[PDB]
Formats: sequence, structure tokens, C-alpha cells
Amino acid sequence: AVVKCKPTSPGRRHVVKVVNPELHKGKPFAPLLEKNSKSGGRNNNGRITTRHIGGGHKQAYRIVDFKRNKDGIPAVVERLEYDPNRSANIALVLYKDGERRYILAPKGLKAGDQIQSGVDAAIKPGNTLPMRNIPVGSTVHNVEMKPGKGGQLARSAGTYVQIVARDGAYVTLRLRSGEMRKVEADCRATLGEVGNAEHMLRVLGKAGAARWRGVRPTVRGTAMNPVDHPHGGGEGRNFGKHPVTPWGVQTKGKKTRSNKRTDKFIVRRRS
Amino acid sequence: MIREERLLKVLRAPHVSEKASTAMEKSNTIVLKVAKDATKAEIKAAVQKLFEVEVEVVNTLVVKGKVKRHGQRIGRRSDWKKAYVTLKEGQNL
Amino acid sequence: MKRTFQPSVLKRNRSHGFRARMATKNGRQVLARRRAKGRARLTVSK
RNA sequence: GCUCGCCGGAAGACCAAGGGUUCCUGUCCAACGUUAAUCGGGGCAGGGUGAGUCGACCCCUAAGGCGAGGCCGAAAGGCGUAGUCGAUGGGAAACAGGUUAAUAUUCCUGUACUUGGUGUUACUGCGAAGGGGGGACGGAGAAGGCUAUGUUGGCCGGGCGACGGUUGUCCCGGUUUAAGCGUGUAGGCUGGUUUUCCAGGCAAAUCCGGAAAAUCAAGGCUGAGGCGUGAUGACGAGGCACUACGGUGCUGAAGCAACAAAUGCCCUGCUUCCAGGAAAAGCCUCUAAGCAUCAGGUAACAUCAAAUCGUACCCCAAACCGACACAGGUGGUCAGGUAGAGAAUACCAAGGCGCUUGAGAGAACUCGGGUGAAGGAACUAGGCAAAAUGGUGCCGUAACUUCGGGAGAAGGCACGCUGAUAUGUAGGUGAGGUCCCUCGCGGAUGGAGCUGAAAUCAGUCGAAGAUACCAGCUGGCUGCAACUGUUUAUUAAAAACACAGCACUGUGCAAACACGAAAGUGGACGUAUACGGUGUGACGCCUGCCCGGUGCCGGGAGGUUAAU
RNA sequence: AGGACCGAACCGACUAAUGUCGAAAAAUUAGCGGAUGACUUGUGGCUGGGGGUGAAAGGCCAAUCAAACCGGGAGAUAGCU
Repeated sequence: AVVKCKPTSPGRRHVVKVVNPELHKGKPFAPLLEKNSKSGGRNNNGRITTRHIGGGHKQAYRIVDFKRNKDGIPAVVERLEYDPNRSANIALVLYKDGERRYILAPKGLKAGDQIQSGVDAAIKPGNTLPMRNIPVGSTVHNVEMKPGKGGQLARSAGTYVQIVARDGAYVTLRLRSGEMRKVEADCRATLGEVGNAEHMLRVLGKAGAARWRGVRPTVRGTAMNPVDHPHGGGEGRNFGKHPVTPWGVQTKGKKTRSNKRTDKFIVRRRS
Repeated sequence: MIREERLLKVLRAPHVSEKASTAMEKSNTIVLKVAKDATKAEIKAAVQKLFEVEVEVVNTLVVKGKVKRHGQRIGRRSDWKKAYVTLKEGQNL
Repeated sequence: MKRTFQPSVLKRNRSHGFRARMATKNGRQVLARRRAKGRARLTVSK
């Protein structure tokens, strides 16, 4: 999907277009369209919680059937669709019932592929079941954390997990980042990787992109005046301090993690 | 069945003016002063019993009184209702 | 130079409306303060 | 009243929003108005503002607010659930003309149409806080067709020219008509249609979904435009009669064809692009409960209604905003004729205006302008300004390099007008006739006419023909920073900021964190190709040491020491 | 195709000149930058003081912001006029 575009513009110079020539030009499937709101960082109180957030083009919704719990009833994909709500891409399948749904994509996932879910699922990618019956070692993705939560794992571009160990009732799993964690074998997950992994090839060179990719500028902290930020001061470009949170807590490295609700699942921390 | 009680009340007055006469002649359209409620159909039936005649249909309206001052103190007339009230044919009184 | 005041009767209401004040406590805590002083006009919606 | 001047993508007309009587009549000149006032948004009085259809209201939501329950919380109360309202949005339909001093799509005329209700009729499965569909949506381009619109002719009707000519390639005006209706087009999309069956659409489906099988290639749907009706009507120059010297009344001819062609419509089209592009009602289907004899619905007829509230007027502004009748600001709608690439530039059209003191006088000094001998920047902090250039088409045109640019590099050419080529050519347009076909608003046809470059050549005036306006100076060396961007509403616009990638770091979800007295927020409807923070800034070459200090990550052996 | 160019409107405020009791509590004149996009402007809505938001200047917050306005404490206090 890689093409360097030609430097016709001061400003078109380092662009990187990311073109799937197979992405369906056209409008999404109505049965998955849902109204969305641009938070811009605000809260219920309205105060802007997360910063540099706001703007960004109008952007529809595709409720992901993360659960995919439909067993014994098979489906065939019809279209891989691009969603700005992800970095991955979404694939409409047609269950033998006739009910329809997008799904996220294994790499080799293309039009014309027939799958389903369930403990007796085929082992061709895209199908999914829990890793009590998923064979060990296999490289997988789209993973649950608790039974029936829906799935909050490997959800992303070229994401996938390879089994390191299966602990009786349990399984440790290699996150694409490098922590290994016990998860119940009945927690379901999807076989294979994710396609589309080239996102990182995109460089969003124009300010316009992140602008219309919904990014406020982010200050060079110390550049601002002491008046508010931890970093600050400098009669010209001076730090002489510690890098800390914009509320004062050191950065450039502080172990801050304390969940402890689940740490017993932290088998080996990520590096 | 608009009750004559409220009915007889509703009407305020007949008015006189050039345009009034002019509707009178060109159209046989009566020209009145009537209440704040003074809904069209109200007026219709009202004048209809009050002259024993055959209303066609009316136009409603709202005047805005002038805010004149009365010596030094300022005032403004409470507003009222005229109406363009005609019949296919009728005898004016 | 487009100066301070801009008009909207709608915005007058939704700004300091009779319903506005009377809906909130603090609002409910002004009508007196003026009735206390005895303003001719309660608020600006007349 | 006359002559003069001025504007006119507005200093015109119509609106929202605001204004909330100023508009017009009559009347007076205290004060108000910056002079005078006979005039008035000034004083006083009267008047006028008409909606089944134009808005509002209304039906629905939209981001939002509020909030029964509840949860959280000292009390305030936070918050959200059910809900529930909240347009800049969506949803039934009107127009032409006439009409007054003062409104008007509401009044008169005429022609519409739309939404309920009521009944009468025959047909009779309908019905829903619920199913589905539809409403329904982005950007960029690009035509083509049409049309308003505009041009010429034909037409009519007027007239014959204040001084050379001016009975005709003469001159002046005009050369009109709505909605809807019926047409159904250029066009755009669309496979139809039948039968069966099915873990799907929260029950249920006859519907949407699907599966199959069939089975035929048509239909459907959309959609300007144009045509007939409209509209033998009215309008419509003018004429005539009367006068309130302001308008009345009647007549009212012609009122067609062709050209040119929208930033408008077909267009929610098409085709492409990634930045991936409201919702729900109105509408259509559906059945649950229920009743389906009733009801309800189908439709034909008939009938009725279609509340109110708004409605004048003002508006790029004397009425809005800024204390003034304000050289400041305020969105939307329309958009002529002349050259012109042209929503401009100039100058007129309809229109409208001539900016509320005037008049003389013509020293300085100003303030804007124009004008200039030689010199040509020596002036000045600084070539600030000014000047100086500028267009079109062609030829030709560096350094350097991210190969694009630069590069309107530079530099030069040439330009009016008439004639001919060629009494308008290229081109465009397309008449008639001729035909062809399932007959149409069909097609090939042929070119009638008409519109219409550009070039060449001829000839020729000037001093000059990019003739006015309009309309970059350019060079070369570099510091800076890659720039498009942002910025000090009001003394500063860059190197300051941001920024694209890059690295660091932190973090595997009840995530980090931020607000939050906590609920619970956003993150993120995301799950590390993700986000946070920091640093830094494209890109190419690269990015060393000092871990002492100070922070941070880890290690614990011992000293260390609270609370108990 | 372009955060393309020239340049209308539109938005902006770079240079000078008036003008600084001015017509305006920031203008206009001469110019001038952007001019399909980080475009721009309505209408609606949201954000709150040691708070908000800020492409950061300590900006900007009803002309007024190194801590808004307004009420109160409070007739704050003043080895100082």
C-alpha cells in the first residue's frame, strides 16, 4: 500500500500515502452506523480532561462485534472497510442466518473467505474460540481478558499474540509489547494476526493531517512561561530541572504503575 | 356552541376610517374594534348574531398602541383588535 | 472595535431569564435582593 | 421644475437579528437638529401592519440543560436513568395581476393546491412506546443539457431632427406573462419478476435479511428542461376624456424567432480522493397485544375546518452596535449595458444620492495630491516613501538542487485601426427539405441562416496603439529559521510559538492520567502500529566521554529509626 | 493532486501618513499578507477565578486580567501625605 508521492509542494515533501487499492470506495453498511460526539477532552463537568484533543473531521461509528459469540452459525466476509475509528480495518461478513456485521481483520483476510466462531472453529485465521481448545503456541490476537467481556486485546494494527505457556486452567500470553500475563483459558480470542500493519509507514507530514486527524498542537513545555506549567522559566531556552508531569510528577522515567488488583497476572513485566 | 354570555362580551366596538369605509364599499367588509382574545371564528359568530347577517370570513390583527407621554410621564395605550370582517352580500347599519 | 454589547432577546432570556434565576438557588437568591430594594422591574424579559 | 454632479457586487432592492413606531397623513418650530428653517426618525393628533399556504407556533431530534428513581455527597447538592424539552436542521400545500398617501402571495380577479375532520357509497384485515426501509448527508474535480438571464433581428408603434447630412444598412421604445396541470425529455440509477425455504431483524413477521430454485429481459425509480394547457386572460407602448395640474376612466397594437450563456438548476447526479463523511420524526412495510360481524382501513363522492401569534417600517444602518442623525463594525438574498479573462478595474442602466452650516477671500503653514532642469541616492539610523516597473502571446532564460522547482529567472520580440485573405475566414450553432425507425420531446441528413476567434498579408495616423484604469522592480552575496500556519483585541510579528518525523519515557484496561470531596466523568466506545508526558524539530550527514552531584530504576547485607 | 501559484470578495495587520481635545476610548489614506483550507463567519451551545482556556504572549476572559466583576466583612490597615 506504499507509494511515495512526488514533492510537488513545499509541504508535500515527506508525505507517505497509505493506499489499499482494495478498500471499498463507498458508503458503509447502515446496520452499523451510530452517532458520535467529539469530546475534545472535556468531562461531564465539561472540563477538558485529556489534552490536545479536539477538532478532527466528522467520523462515523462501527460497533465492533468484538464478542463474535455466534457459534455453529458460519459466515463469509463480503468487504473489508476502512474505519477512522480504528487503525485496523473492518470486514463485513454474512452469517448463514443472514444477519450481518463488520469484523476486524486478520492479515490474509480478503473477500471470499468463509468462517465462524466457536470451540469447534476451524483453525484458518479469522475464526475464534477460547484458548482452552485453541492449541498451544499458536500466534493469535483479538483476545478477551475475562469470559464474555468482549475483547480488549491485540485489537490493533498488525497486532497479535503468540502463546508462551498454558497453565492448566490458565495461559500466559506474549503481548506484542513484552509483558506476559496469565489469562483464563476460557477467555476467547481470534486466530492469526492483524493486517493493515503498515499504518506506521504513514508519516502525516502536513500540519493539516494531524489537524484533520484531530490533534491540537502540543507545547514545548518549558518554552511557556512559569505562570502555570511545572517546566517553565528560562530567560531563553533553559531547563536545568527534572522532567515532570504538567502537574509536577517526574518524567523521562518513573515507575508509576500500581494496579495490584491483578498484578498476580503480571508474570514478567514489560521491559 | 359559543355561549352568548361570553359572546356578547367579546365585541368592543365598530371603528371609522378611510380604509374602513373603503372596504365597506369595495367589498362590503365591516370594520370594528374587538377584544384581546377576539379569535377569528369568535368574531365571526359574534357579529353574526349581533347583526343577524351572513359573515363570509374575517382577517385578524394586532394594533400596537403608541407610547406617548402625558405631560412629563410616559405611557402607552393597551392594545386592541380591529378585524377585516366581510360577507358575500349584506346591508350595513 | 466590534464593541462589547451584542443583542439577542433569546440570549437575554437564557442569560438572566425569570425562569433562569427562579430555577437556580442563587437566582432565587436575587429576586428578593431587588424586591428588597424594590426594583420596578424584576428581570429583563419584559 | 430645469440644468449640473455622484454611486451603483452599491451610497439599489429584499431579509434575518436587532430596532420596537420612527412609516404616511394632518398640524406647530419651544427646544431637538451642531447655521436658518416653513423640513423632519424633532413637538401634537389621526391613521394604517389582514396568511388553511409567508414565518412562528407546531412533529422531531441536534451539541445542551434540567432532572422522578438512584447513586454519590456536611447541607448546599454533583451526576446521570427513564425522561424531557431546547434550530443554525428536518417535516402539507400560492401564484400572476390589480389593488393604497401609508400594507400587502393575506385585500379584489382569476387560476391553484395541501392537511385533518365529517359523513354517503361500495372494497373490505387493520392496528405499535416495537421490526425494517427511507428520509440521509464528506471533499475535489469535471463536463453536458437547460434556464433565468443578456444580444440581434423580425415585428409593431412613434418619429424625420435646433447646424453639414439625415425616407432609410433611418432613428426611439416596446417587442409579457405565474403556479400548477398534462406531457415526460436531455439525463441518472436501477436487473427485473415469480416460487420455495431458513439458527436473522430482542416476540412476531406477510415486511426488511438471506438462501436457494425459477425466469424474463423488461420494468421501475429519479430528473431539470422544453412543449400544450394555461393565458380567446391579464398585462402591455400609447391613444383618448375628464381634470383633484395630482390621477382617474376606457381602449390598448405588436408582443416572435434567432443568437450568447451562468458563481443557478438537472446535481442528494457522475467521476475521483481520503481526512471517510448527524440523528429522528414526517413517509412506506410489518405484524404483538385486541378486535377482526365491529372497529379500522381502501378509495369515489359530498361537506366542514385549517387556532393563535408574527406580519408596517428601518437596515451596510439617522432607526442595529459603539454616550451623537458616527469616517468605525453587523450576516443572508438579488445581481443588468458598455471594454473587458473577469462578482473586479472604469462608466452608465432601473434606482438612489448630492453626505444639515454656508458664502467670499486666494499670504504663510499644513493636509492630500500633480507637476518638474542637471544630478541620480551623495538623503536618511536605514533607498521610508515616493518613484519605477507592471499586460497579453511568442521566442529565448542562470546558480543550484530534496529534481519538483526556481522560473513571470533574467532578455527580447511584437500589439491601433481599415481592407483583403475571407463583402466573416477558423469555430460554434443549427433552419428547411430529405429521409430512417418500435412514432417520439425519436434519429442520420444536409447545411439555411445566425453567432463568431485568431492569424497572415495589404494599407495607414500618431510622438506613443500592454495607449485609460487596471496592472511584481530586479539583480547578487548571505544570518536566521525548513516552510503553509500561529502571535502580543490596543505601541513588537519573528528566530518567539507551534509544527511533520525522531528519540526518551510511562502505561496491558476498573490502563496511565486530569477533573472530581466521591460518585463519575474524558481518555476511549480506543486496548500498546494506542494514548500520556517531555524534549526536539523537515530532510542529508552525524550525534563522544564524565553516573561524581542531583533525580530516577533496581539490589539488598549491615548501621538506621515511627506507630505498637 | 496540492496545507500549489496570481489575484477578486472574505479574513488578517506588515509599512508609512494623517489623525492623537481627534468624526473613532485603535480608525481611515497610501499601500500591504493570506486568498480550498491549520479556510472563514454566522445561529445554537460549553468552559469560571487562584478558575477557565491559551499554536504561550503571562495571553485572553463584557474596553478593564501578574489573579475578572460585584456584595460583604470593613469605616480592611497605613511608624506615611
